[PDB]
Amino acid sequence: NAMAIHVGIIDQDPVRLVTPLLDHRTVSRHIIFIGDHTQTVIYQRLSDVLNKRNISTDFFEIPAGSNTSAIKSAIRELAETLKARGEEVKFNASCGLRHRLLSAYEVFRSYHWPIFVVEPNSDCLCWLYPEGNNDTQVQDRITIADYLTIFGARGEFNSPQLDQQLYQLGERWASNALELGPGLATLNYLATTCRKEQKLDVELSDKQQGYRELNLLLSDLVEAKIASYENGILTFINEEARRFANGEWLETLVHSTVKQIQDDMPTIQDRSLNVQVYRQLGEREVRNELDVATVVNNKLHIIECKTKGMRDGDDTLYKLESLRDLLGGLQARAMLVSFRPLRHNDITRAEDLGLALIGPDELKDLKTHLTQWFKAAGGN
Ligand SMILES: [Mg+2]
Repeated sequence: NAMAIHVGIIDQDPVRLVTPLLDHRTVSRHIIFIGDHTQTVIYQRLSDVLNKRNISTDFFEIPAGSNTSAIKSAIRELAETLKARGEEVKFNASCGLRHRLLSAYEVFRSYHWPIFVVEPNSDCLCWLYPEGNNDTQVQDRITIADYLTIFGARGEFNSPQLDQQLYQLGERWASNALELGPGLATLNYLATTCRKEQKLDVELSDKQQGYRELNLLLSDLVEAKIASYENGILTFINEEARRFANGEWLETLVHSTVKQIQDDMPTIQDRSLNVQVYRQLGEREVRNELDVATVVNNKLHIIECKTKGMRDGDDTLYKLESLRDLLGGLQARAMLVSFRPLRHNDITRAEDLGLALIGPDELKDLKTHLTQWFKAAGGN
């Protein structure tokens, strides 16, 4: 209980030093992170997440050079103080540069303290010493919010009859996506006119009033009781209905589908819609939005939804991959869900970058393709 502690080596992706302490089966409620002076900030972030849970933390600084007899010396001093107290040390060897990792391993192994690693792909906690201990699957407890904090960012986060109408409307549009293509573009332009004018009504031109697919859409809005359409005037009942017709329908559907899959897939441990993400650089800031964000098997999964086509020096896929890396580190995964067809360029490019895709053809199987993507996270 009180004497049980973890020791871990900070690196640039230290999530696997936190997830063992969040697992309800772990006795230890204290960890000492070993790092160099420039990793104080990573320490502070790690501590924000763990301290929230009343898990306590300390930072023990090794010298920053590559001299390993000096590292082993610093760590043996630490070990000897821990040994003198009767601390029941467990060494989490999941993280850290290999020179520091193996120096700490030598020291801790000589004290006969248990040593384990979370294999990042399987998420299994594996006992390196003593091999007799039983490996377990790390529980899935960390949130998106915690994930962002760890990686130096901060997120800002967010009926029943309305929700179901918005859900079923999305299903219809997703499953007839190619049929509805052009019409949803015109609806997007109409919703955008309302947005720019700050109103919920818009008069259609006579040409717009004769468009076949648009009219299919207008009458869906009407049946769903989220707009009225009378004498060429389209009125949304509210801003959320206007945003929905503007194109937020697809991310709403994806969020709603993830929530359905999660009822039977406990590895999906967190989910959110339109997370605002902030990162400070001195006085400056970079702001991003995550259309649907999840954590699954302790790995951050981001889904970008597009309802318009990709340009043409397009940045969508380079940017998505870049967010993935920077917000969830090496195990993070990302998907683009696209209402419009994807050019082969962008397909080949998504493959090159390791980004998953769901296009219009597969939108009628959204729930299955999403399940498959989430199963591939492991953890079951
Ligand atoms: Mg290394």
